[PDB]
Amino acid sequence: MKYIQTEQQIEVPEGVTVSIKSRIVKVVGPRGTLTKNLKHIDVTFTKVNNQLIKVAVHNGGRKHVAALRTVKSLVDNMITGVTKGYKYKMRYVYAHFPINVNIVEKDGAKFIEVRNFLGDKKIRNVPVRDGVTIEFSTNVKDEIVLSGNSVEDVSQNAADLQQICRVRNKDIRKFLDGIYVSHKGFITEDL
Amino acid sequence: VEPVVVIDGKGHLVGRLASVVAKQLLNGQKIVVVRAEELNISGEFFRNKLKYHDFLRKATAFNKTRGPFHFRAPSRIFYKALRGMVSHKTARGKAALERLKVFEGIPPPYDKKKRVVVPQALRVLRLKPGRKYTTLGKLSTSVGWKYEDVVAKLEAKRKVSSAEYYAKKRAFTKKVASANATAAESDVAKQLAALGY
Amino acid sequence: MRVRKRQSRRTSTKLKEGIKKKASAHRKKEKKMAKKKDPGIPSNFPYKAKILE
Amino acid sequence: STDSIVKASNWRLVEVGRVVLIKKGQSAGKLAAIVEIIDQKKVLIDGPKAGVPRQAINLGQVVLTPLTFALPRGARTATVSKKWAAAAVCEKWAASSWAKKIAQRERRAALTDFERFQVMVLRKQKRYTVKKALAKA
Amino acid sequence: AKSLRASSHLNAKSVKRRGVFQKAVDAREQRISDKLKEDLLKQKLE
Amino acid sequence: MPRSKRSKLVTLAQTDKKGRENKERIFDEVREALDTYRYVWVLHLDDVRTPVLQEIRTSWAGSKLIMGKRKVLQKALGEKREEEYKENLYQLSKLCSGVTGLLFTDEDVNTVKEYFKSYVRSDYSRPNTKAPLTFTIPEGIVYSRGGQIPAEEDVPMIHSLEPTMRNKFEIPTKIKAGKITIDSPYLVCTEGEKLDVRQALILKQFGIAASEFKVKVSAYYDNDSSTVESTNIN
Amino acid sequence: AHFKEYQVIGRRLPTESVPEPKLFRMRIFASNEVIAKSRYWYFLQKLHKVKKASGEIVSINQINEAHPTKVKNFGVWVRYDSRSGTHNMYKEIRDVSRVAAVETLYQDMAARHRARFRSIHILKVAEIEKTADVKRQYVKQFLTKDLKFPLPHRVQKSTKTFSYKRPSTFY
RNA sequence: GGCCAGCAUCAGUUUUGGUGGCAGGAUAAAUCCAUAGGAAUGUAGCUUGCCUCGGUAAGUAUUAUAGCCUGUG
RNA sequence: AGAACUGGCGAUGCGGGAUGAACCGAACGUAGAGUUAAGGUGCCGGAAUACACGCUCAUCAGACACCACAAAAGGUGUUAGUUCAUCUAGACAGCCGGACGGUGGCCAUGGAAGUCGGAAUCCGCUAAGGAGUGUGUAACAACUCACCGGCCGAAUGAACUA
RNA sequence: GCAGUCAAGCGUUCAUAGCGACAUUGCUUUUUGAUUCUUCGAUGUCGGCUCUUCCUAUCAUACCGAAGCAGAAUUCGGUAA
RNA sequence: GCUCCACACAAUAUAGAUGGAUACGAAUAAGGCGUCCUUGUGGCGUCGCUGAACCAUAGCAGGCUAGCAACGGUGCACUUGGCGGAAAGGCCUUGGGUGCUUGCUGGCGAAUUGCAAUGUCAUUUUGCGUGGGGAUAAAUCAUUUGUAUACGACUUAGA
Repeated sequence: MKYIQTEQQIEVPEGVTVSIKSRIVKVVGPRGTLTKNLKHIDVTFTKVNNQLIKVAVHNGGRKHVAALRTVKSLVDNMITGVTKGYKYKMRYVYAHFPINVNIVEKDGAKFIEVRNFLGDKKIRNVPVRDGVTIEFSTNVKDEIVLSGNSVEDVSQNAADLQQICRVRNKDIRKFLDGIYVSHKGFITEDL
Repeated sequence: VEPVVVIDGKGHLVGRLASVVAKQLLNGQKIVVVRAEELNISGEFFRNKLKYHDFLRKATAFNKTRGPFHFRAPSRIFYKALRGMVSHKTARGKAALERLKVFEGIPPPYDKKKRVVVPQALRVLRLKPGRKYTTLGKLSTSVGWKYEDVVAKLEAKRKVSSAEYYAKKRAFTKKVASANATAAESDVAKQLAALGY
Repeated sequence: MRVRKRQSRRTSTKLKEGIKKKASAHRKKEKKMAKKKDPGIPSNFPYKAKILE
Repeated sequence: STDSIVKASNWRLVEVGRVVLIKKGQSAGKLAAIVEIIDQKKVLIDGPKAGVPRQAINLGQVVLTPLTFALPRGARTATVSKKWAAAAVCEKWAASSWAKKIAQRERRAALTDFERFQVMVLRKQKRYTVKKALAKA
Repeated sequence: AKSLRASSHLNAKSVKRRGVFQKAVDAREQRISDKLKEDLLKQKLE
Repeated sequence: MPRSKRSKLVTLAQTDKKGRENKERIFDEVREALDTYRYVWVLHLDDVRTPVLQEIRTSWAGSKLIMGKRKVLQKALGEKREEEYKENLYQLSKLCSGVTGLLFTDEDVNTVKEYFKSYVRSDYSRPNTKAPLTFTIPEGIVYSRGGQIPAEEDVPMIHSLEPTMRNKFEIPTKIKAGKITIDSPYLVCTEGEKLDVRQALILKQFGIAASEFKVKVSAYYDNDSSTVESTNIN
Repeated sequence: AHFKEYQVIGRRLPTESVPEPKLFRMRIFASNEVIAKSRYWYFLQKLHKVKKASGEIVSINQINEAHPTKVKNFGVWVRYDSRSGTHNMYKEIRDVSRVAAVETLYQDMAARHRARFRSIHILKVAEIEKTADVKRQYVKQFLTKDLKFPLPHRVQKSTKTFSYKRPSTFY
């Protein structure tokens, strides 16, 4: 109904800092820093007491309110990542041919590597995204633990990892082999 | 008002700037568009791609060579938007078209010349905020244009040269403003203030 | 990718006159076939009680 | 520093008691207070010190001047004129560079051709000293 | 049959190119530059 | 929401909401118990097994336990002193914070608190409670009891619940062909830690019921004294 | 141009054996007194068997707003005879005067329902004398204390075909 | 003695401004002036928890250290 | 399709619908000034990229004869309305617990315990709890839902019309 | 196709005055893959040699989902000329 | 004979001067300028709300002269160096020389075009003739070899 105004609170942890001049945003914290390009979304941040921020969308439609709510969600996600981080995990399994996933430094990009998937001779490679740091789970057989400050990078990396190993021309019910996500918890665990 | 008007192509809608330049040419005023690659178009880029692709499919059957042309350059594409707004088949249209000029970027000597913009053609003023819009250069690259990589380098070089020139102009204008302010409160200045100058 | 032909939007004068004749025929048919509670007070009106008296 | 910079979104929000300069119509060029809003596209302007009759007006026919002064909502024209005389907002508007440029262009429109010749003479005289000051520093 | 433009075969060829397929062209260009420098010295000597 | 609203569930269970009339019935019943019985009580029981509640109801034929929504019992007792059904009755409503649990009775006031002090029953971990005991799952094949009892009497866990072990319980269970198994002896919880809800769900799936339960009481009205008393026991 | 409220009166051409026929009155909104009398006859034909030949206009007068300057909420009964049969409708409007409220109502009807002025009917109009009698949220949002909203997209007009200043949206 | 135009005022057709006196409305309604009352999107004062030591939030307070509406003349 | 009457053409120019047997306008000597219709006022094309209020993102909308055959509805694409219900003795959604006992109800039998097969579907206590809405075992178990209770809080849900 | 039944809706009493979407009952040559060794007046021409071009309502090639797809092989559906 | 610099008169017309096409970039739910520090998505002040702006505009279509205040402003031919390749052909700049300077104050000519007739003031090109500079070739027809061909055409050879 073209609401006169709409806004949503954005709690700021005391250690976080988030300068905003243009619609472009930046965040800093003990775990590092992050940035985002929100110029397209057309929203106005407003600081109050350095412990909170109130994005606002005057005379917006319902779609604009949905854009403001997703903006607040992306900001809260960036804050949780710069404060708590994220620690994705992905178990992998095989029926007859053991998997041989291993990191490699090809071309300097720190390419991920996989071998002997379902007996295939092909060596698939899933390049690591910037920021996220691959590391095999300790004392946990057949597992890998992706982690990164941003949910987007680690999530896209896990998506590409589960997709690169997709089965083809075979019934899924019998062939359970393939990488799969196991957990999406924070790096702290327990804090 | 001036012998020529170097309108800037950045930020302008294709149809509005085309319709305004088509009338300005009929009045006999000269115009030379620049930075056509930056020209914007309403709607999301896929809509403009589907529209340009429909024009590309059409052609004469028995001899495609004599069929309609589909220029890929952004300047030629903007010219096609204006070519239909004028009666080019008439000699008056052939005369009005000669005054028109369009080029990607700001080739010299136009780079040193002053440039203007048409507020009615500006995307920022007519388009509603938050709406999607297509860039003419991206559509040109999608339709097979193969010079966007080249134009960007010359554009960055011209921007750096113009930035250094503006830095020198600011260093001069600061001293000019100081030389004007030191003359302030002079009785001639008081008379000019009483006269509105 | 490969755009397909779009239907013409042209008025098609022949089709215009034919649609006009079909409309006149449908109107004649609807006229020939023609031979064969108040809403109350709307809700949310501030002064519904005043109208009752 | 722990401060979270935010700069600045300093919108000229519409509000009761806002002064605004009409740009067209019989009331053009005259300030009027916004006694009360009517909707997103209308406001109850009131400019009794300027002599404009009170009437509703679309927001697109008028511009929001930065100056503001207190006004109770729904105030009668007498109280509005009293608050205008107390705030002396007209002096703040005349002090504003916008009103100064407006009066400057208005005086320029009325200039006599002999006044234009005197303006050209005084401008050349000022330009002589302004150019003599140049290069000497 | 896979198309000549098919992305899969092109990616496989791009992966194969990194090894001997590039090393052979590298050694060939090196030998060609060496023969060119030798032909230049043979002309400059006289 | 004119459009794009979430669809409501269309389940066709025979049951239907009792409506406000059931609340009015419980209100009239609480008023009848207030005007009939002399003593009144406000028990606090955040959770209780239904059979245990029936066993508490059958402990005496001389008393009644009119459970209901806390707001309904509060309005029956009077949200304020002006609204009280009986003198000083409003004070009894103020003390309640939790589930109640009202227990009108003609029995002597001492016997009720004594029976409450004596009553005690086993209960689940009830999260946000300190862990009753520390235990670890066997490193070998998992069993339906989780290894809390000797494996010779224990039976392997059914495969159908295995995916919940990986998703809800977070345990790194590995479903070996014949039986579910874990490569390492995962610990369910350390002693004295505040349980996570997933840990309580794990203890419930394993059947552990080490935690005890006993309904507490905070105060009792006395119609003869026309004043509430703040006696309490746990 | 602007709508003008009017009142109409009639007595159905008094005849023998019926001295002083009972008077009737109906407020009407119309651009001119002729259209107001036409709508009055059209309403009398529906609510009575009488006809314009059978009656006459006992009086006609404009009804100016008692306090045109004052802001006022205005609920309005409405019914439009399309596409289906007529049905009751209601809408709130914040307008300085009843005539401007009727004009905004006619515009909103022609927009959101494509109703023509011939189909629209104004069974009743009344001010909302007190706060919280308003129901729909779109009027309630303007009632908030010390309300203030911006106009971020101030697209200034430019009479010149060209503008060397590259105008900004400020605000 | 011929060809082309300007100027001043005139006859008909006609277009666009300035400006003055009148008739009509509820003898316009407003605004404004005095008054009898009402309320909050509660004005001053007072009261309650807070605290960067004084503004918040809710009760009172219908004009008080702002004001609004209704009817009357 | 078969009859009557009113009209254009035939014999008809002119302006507009890009043109057209029918559409709208319209009383055809040669010209000037002036005022108009249909139809338009971004360019071709003479005229405002006028004013004020509402809806539209369409992966070829729309400017279409569209008050006509496809046209009955389907869209969790939008906006405004009508009706029926709940509510600070707590509205929707959100997270946790209960979801009881004759009972493993009566008929098929290597086995159906609510959920492989048939006819009923109550009492007992509750705030509530269904001889059971679904997932799953050989059965059980277990998970879960209809409804209640535990925590924040206030407007929320359904059917139709435009 | 013919005859019939309930009604989500419509319509002055009101569906039972009348209609009515989506469904449904009885027939068109046999319930034991038995038969089906029926093929029944096109009054008018359609069909073929070289060869260009266009469409999807896609046989195949290319990419995908489902199907008792363990494999192979196969069916449908989406894009794709 | 040809080509470059000017001037002497012509013809040729202009898609149409009758002061100046006055140069940062990006965004428009943001910015230009000045200042300051802790140099940053920093603090403060200032400004738009249009170019209705800035320079220049006085002298016979812009004369002949006398001085005053400063060593500025500016046309012309030289002259030092640098930058510009997207269609650069353009810009900045050092040193004097030579004119004007309405920055300021004075001495004369304007007439008769008769009450206006755009009342002629710009270049695109071309020729002759002047006076100051610079050097003295190609293609085709024809014959002829073929890497080619219907003829045309293509590729080579011959002082």
